[PDB]
Amino acid sequence: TYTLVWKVWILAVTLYYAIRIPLTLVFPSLFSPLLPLDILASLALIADIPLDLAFESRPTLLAPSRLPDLLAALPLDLLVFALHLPSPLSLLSLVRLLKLISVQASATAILSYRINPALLRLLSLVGFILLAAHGIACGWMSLQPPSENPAGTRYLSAFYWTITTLTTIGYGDITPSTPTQTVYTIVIELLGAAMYGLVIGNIASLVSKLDAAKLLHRERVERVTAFLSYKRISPELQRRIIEYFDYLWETRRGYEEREVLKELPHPLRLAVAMEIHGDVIEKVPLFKGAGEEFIRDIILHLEPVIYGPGEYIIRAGEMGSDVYFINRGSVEVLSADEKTRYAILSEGQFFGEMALILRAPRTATVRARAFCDLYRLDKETFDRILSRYPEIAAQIQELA
Amino acid sequence: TYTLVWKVWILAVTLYYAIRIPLTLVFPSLFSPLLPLDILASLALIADIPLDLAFESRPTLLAPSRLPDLLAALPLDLLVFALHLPSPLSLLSLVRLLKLISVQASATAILSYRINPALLRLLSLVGFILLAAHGIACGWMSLQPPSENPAGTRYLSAFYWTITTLTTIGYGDITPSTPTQTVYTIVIELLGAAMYGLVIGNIASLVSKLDAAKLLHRERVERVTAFLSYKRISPELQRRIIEYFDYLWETRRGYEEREVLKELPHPLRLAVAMEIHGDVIEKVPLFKGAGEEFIRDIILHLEPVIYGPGEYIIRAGEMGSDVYFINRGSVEVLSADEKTRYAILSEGQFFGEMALILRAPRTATVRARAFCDLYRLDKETFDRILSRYPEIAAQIQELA
Amino acid sequence: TYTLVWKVWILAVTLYYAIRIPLTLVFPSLFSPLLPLDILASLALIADIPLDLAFESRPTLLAPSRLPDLLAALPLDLLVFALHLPSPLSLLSLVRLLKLISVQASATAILSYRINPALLRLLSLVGFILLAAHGIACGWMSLQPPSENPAGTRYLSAFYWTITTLTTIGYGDITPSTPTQTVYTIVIELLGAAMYGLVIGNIASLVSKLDAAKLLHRERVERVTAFLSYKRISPELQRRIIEYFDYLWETRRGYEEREVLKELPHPLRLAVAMEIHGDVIEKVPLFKGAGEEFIRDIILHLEPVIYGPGEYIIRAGEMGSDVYFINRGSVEVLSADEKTRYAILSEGQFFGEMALILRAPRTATVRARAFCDLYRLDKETFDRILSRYPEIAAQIQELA
Amino acid sequence: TYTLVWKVWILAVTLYYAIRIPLTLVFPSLFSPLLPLDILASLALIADIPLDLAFESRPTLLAPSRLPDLLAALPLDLLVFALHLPSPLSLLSLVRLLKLISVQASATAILSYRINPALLRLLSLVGFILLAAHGIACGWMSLQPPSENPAGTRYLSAFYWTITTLTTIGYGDITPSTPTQTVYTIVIELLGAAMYGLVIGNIASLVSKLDAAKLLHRERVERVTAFLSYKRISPELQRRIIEYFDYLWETRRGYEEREVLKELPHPLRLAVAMEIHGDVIEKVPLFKGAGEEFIRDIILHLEPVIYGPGEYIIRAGEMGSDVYFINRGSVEVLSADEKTRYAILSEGQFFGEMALILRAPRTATVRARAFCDLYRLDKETFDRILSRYPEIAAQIQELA
Ligand SMILES: Nc1ncnc2c1ncn2[C@@H]1O[C@@H]2COP(=O)(O)O[C@H]2[C@H]1O
Ligand SMILES: Nc1ncnc2c1ncn2[C@@H]1O[C@@H]2COP(=O)(O)O[C@H]2[C@H]1O
Ligand SMILES: Nc1ncnc2c1ncn2[C@@H]1O[C@@H]2COP(=O)(O)O[C@H]2[C@H]1O
Ligand SMILES: Nc1ncnc2c1ncn2[C@@H]1O[C@@H]2COP(=O)(O)O[C@H]2[C@H]1O
Repeated sequence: TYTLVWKVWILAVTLYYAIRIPLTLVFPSLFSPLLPLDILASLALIADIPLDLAFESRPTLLAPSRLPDLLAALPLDLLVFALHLPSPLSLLSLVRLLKLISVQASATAILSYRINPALLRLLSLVGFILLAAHGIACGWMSLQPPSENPAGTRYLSAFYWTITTLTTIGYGDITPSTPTQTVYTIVIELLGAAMYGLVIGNIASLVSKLDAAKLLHRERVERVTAFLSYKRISPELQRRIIEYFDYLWETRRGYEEREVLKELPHPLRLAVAMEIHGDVIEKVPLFKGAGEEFIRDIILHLEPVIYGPGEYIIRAGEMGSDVYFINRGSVEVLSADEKTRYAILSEGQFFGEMALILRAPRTATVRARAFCDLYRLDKETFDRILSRYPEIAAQIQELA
Repeated sequence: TYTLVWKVWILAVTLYYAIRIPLTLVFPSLFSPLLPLDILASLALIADIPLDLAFESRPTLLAPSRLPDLLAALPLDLLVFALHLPSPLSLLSLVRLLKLISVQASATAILSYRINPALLRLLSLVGFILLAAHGIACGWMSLQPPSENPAGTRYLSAFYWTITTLTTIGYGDITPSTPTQTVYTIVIELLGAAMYGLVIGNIASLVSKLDAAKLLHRERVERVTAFLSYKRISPELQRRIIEYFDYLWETRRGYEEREVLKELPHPLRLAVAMEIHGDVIEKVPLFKGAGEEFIRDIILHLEPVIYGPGEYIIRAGEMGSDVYFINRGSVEVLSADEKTRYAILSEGQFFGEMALILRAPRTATVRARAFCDLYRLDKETFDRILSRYPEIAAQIQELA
Repeated sequence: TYTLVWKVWILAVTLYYAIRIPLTLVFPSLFSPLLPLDILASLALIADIPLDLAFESRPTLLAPSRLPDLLAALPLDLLVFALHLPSPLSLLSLVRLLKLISVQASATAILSYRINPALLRLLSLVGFILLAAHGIACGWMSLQPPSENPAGTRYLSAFYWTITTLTTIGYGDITPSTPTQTVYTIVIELLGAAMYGLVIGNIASLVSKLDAAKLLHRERVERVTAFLSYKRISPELQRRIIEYFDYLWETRRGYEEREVLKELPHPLRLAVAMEIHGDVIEKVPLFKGAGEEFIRDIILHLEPVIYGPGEYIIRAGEMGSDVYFINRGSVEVLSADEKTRYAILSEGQFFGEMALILRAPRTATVRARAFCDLYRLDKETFDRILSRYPEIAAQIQELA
Repeated sequence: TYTLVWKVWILAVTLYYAIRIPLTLVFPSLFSPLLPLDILASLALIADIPLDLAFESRPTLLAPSRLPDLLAALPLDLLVFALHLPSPLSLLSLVRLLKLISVQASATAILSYRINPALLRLLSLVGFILLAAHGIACGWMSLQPPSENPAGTRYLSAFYWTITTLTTIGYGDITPSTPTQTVYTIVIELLGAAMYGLVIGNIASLVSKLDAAKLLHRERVERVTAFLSYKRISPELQRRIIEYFDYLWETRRGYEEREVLKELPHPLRLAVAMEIHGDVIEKVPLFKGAGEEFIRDIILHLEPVIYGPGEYIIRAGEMGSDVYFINRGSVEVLSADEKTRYAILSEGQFFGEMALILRAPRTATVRARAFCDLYRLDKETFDRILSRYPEIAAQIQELA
């Protein structure tokens, strides 16, 4: 979109002015050579203040917002330079630099999504500090005694001084020699201390948030381990729990499915649940013929559970009541004595369907081959769901 | 209220003393010219210590509170200056400056609401640092060898030194030349390091809290996106969820209605719910004649839900049971084959009323035109509510 | 307890050694004058390593813990000073200073309750930095060329240099002149940068936690206000909600009773609930004769609710079901037309008792005079409680 | 595993290059003496870029990942040194140093578990800063005027300058004398300010997280104490609650069992619950003969509760319904008048079994000897469990 290109162009124009205005205040002879750009740049500025009125909600000129735009659109710089009027009034040429805050707001709004906000604020602060350093170096030159030194070396020395002061390094090889330079130095010292404190605070804020997920996982694991140590839990079970948390981190950054899915609204939660359990519940022979309404109601009630390697999901002879769907990993179905393996079931398969229709003991043992992500449906909830689908209840009773 | 103006006046008086007392300790000749203000200022102080006793709960003189007020109300400064007594005892003139902490407490209490507390602490620290810098410059002058330099240049040099030290820039063009100046320099170096660390910590605390809502939204979105990536969700559904979160941010800063309304007490929650659902439930033909008690009970149980563009709220033939109220956005009511559009419903309208009275299949499909903020009422909860209003139950049964 | 006094004495002894050992390494002549204290101090140290074995669980000598104690109990300093052996081996005299970490652990454990842990860590760091500054000044003197300067001025200059370096101020009036002094300066510069970064981090951590309750209240209020602004809530209701939050802050720091009471175990929660509702439920005529078991069961189920000024708690003719207990504030009981006031009820009184026994409409309107802290008991929960006390149910039915 | 040893070897090789390359750029004569190591080191690098392809998922050469590895595997350094080609093109020899970020990633991945991530980032930053300081000192030497000074003293002076600048101490005894040195100084000043801000931010982040559990406990206790102070709770009950929180901290760091056990999945939660309640529920005479299924169902529903010293768990004559299992601490069973002690029960014992079968009043009072960790089973939940085990219900009814 060309409007963003216009905003980038105005970024360039305001940077042009932030560079040129103090550098022209210290070197008046620089005015006329760059005059054809100045009229070009100022025109662009007068082009902007009516433009964004068509985008602010895609005319509150009396509000504090849009005040720096119009205040910085006045051709004060041209008049000040042309009139060669005295410096104490010439300083009003800087009023155009108030466009900087509006340009910062625009850049923040057009980079508010691709860039971390803390990093965006840090980068904006760094750019502002570089521009302020340029301005402060120009002021330092303006207070320096006249000399035959080339303008480039003068600017280099002033920028060296201002960087030495703002960074608080303070070599002191360049120091104020006059009372006005001393007052200016005091002001710049306070400003540099504030700017460097802002830099440090922004960096601290940025870096304190980097490992949020990993630090949350670590605090969770330490809490659990300390509590289990208090309860005198044996180290084997503690090792199994530690490796469970290792699995949870390496697979899904320690996030709980139960808590993540609550952050979605019901239509999106239903879409996600239908996506994850794709055809796994619509391939079950118990309710192949069921309507999609019953399928949706079943899908919304599946509870995620993770079983570790070798953990028993079902033991033969237990008065079980739950059916399980394998979302990831694999399980072995074993005899009641576990001396022989009836089957291996893998991702996309299911077991325990008999518990939903009958109330009989479990036919065979089920044991996880490794870390299995499974979904559990309780017969209590299955009956609750059947309570509102009499046709499906009749179908399943006929099957039973 | 004039009491706040009195507190501002005492702010001015304590700033007057914090400036004058060390500057008089270094320039005794400054005493008499400002004497008519001093008696004016000290009187104001003796006017204060009985005054706030009428406001402290709107007389605990033995408590640590109100101790700095009375301790700083003693006319020690006048006696010390008048007696021209020796400097080691003259330093007791500074006891009046203990009013500063009480004035800071007062300013914090009268600006505790309009101003962010972290920013308020930062500003108080900055003011304290400026006053301390003035005092330290006065001490530096007090340890300097006598000279014919004008008092203004002496103060400027001392303030330059103390600012250079406190900001930790340390040019070193002004350095202690005597052992007493060296001890003073060491003390001031430690104090300046502590003050600048306090400044940096306050700035870091302030800036780490700026984007709390945006950072919470970002961490939520990253958690959800990472989890959906683990579940191998298709990118179309991920895009729909991302645009849902974009809508949630751009409309309501990512806040959950369900969680915001829990932070209000029941009377205020009821007032808010009655305000939002204004006449939308009192215009429904199903219960036009119902009493306001039933209306309130219904209003408290409406559940907010957001549907994205093109999402199906109701599909024809479904065994639906919920009525929906459109709080924002618009929906289209479509035929069972969706090849024709029966109607468009907008903000303030409702659909699905038949499900509450009957138990019949849905007559027509309902699909969101865009992001719709809707309120859902389940027939289970509607029946729960009807259980306590037999007259309304009879009315609705007669309608059915 | 005298054991804490012993630990304070050993604090004094370890500070004595941390001062003396480097100062004796630079001034050997200081050894013999303080020898009678040294044997006194070292004896105290050899007295400690068997003592705390009786307190460590109120003998794991092979563990890393208690290793610095025994390692710092060896009389190495006495031998090094007496042998006047060469400096590269004389540096082993510093091994006694390893008592510092054990003394820091002891001080942290005996001040872990009266003092904020972050402030405790900051103070420990500051003390360690002062001791390290003393040691570094001694090293700087040890690398300085011999001179006739008095020892006091030499120490003052070295301490000035080390404070100037550690605080990163860096005047540079004292600088290394030799390669060994340059290497030492580099090491001390890195150490000072690390120490000052530690100071800044500790201060930032301390100050970022100061206003936790106030910042939580502010973020809550901003969230609620922003959400209500999105919902287009009228400014009058917003003002009422703002003043409700103001009341909540000024009374109880914004804490929710419902959430605070969940942080207590059941016996303590019951004790607190019995304390708050003291005789208010045991004075009700409905169940004066009830046993204390029923009283406890009733007391555990009272729900706190806050009503704002002028809010209607009960309106005449409503099909109400709740009884209310006034814990603070006062309410007015008014006629059905509100044109006359039947009564005013205050702290410790109750209203709405008829709703529990009968099912009749409310006899009169109840309206809050100001912010009232009330407790609500629902007839549904009252019936649940009566279900387990048949005698009390019979009593209340006889009353009805 | 030898692969980790290979990664450590490549750590050594990349450190070798990061040291040698700039030091050879400033001292070309250093090239040939270390040439037999260079060919040895570069070979190792060309050995790596095919190796990790077998481990990246235990070949995406077009991705940004693995780009620095191949870019840093080119023998550019050998050619640049052998060709003695001009310095502006010789600077390309540094391209090999891009191996540093890959080595940092590898070290982070192989130390991501034993080391706190914040501390790991801080240590990596410190190492990077030391290497950068070496490089910057080499650049400073490269811009220095030729002199007869020994290379060691030149390097020492350059390293002194760069450490003085990066730490922001800034003595200023060594300062740029030429415009190119001034530009280099400005760049290094900005880089050092950024690096020191990074150090401070990392330290602040690290130290702000140290006392997370203790600070959470303190904020909990302050919240509870403030709320109880508002409710005008008597100081005796407040003292009992404070000592309860002291017990909770000293035993289990203030963690709630109810919340810790929710962070485990159902199989691990069941394993932990079976471990804690080991034989305590399988020794009860009420259900000695019960199957392990009923035992598991009972075990999952035990609620933890802590009773303070002297607190009454059961009072004689109460219409109680709960059985209690002593996990830690001890209780006394006392007569109805409490004038005699029937028994003392300790860890691993139980009381209140009669309430589960009968509905009779409590036979005797039970009072905690000290802080008791107990588990409560309610008859309501016991009946819920019995509802699914008819055989056990028949057994317990026969016992009753
Ligand atoms: N031969 C088999 N092959 C595969 N799965 C089986 C086999 N026998 C039993 N199962 C599954 O093992 C489950 C154990 O619990 P159920 O008896 O409830 O339901 C059983 C089936 O889902
Ligand atoms: N012609 C129509 N115009 C507007 N709304 C309709 C029309 N026909 C059906 N509806 C609404 O569409 C809803 C679909 O669900 P119901 O059958 O429960 O209730 C239906 C009405 O609320
Ligand atoms: N004359 C009165 N004086 C005090 N309280 C009253 C009076 N009349 C009614 N009430 C109280 O007002 C309440 C309004 O609700 P109820 O009818 O449930 O119960 C009523 C009593 O608790
Ligand atoms: N003599 C006793 N010795 C040990 N425990 C007892 C004794 N008498 C009663 N109890 C226990 O005290 C409990 C008090 O509550 P119950 O009557 O429910 O169950 C009682 C038994 O568990």
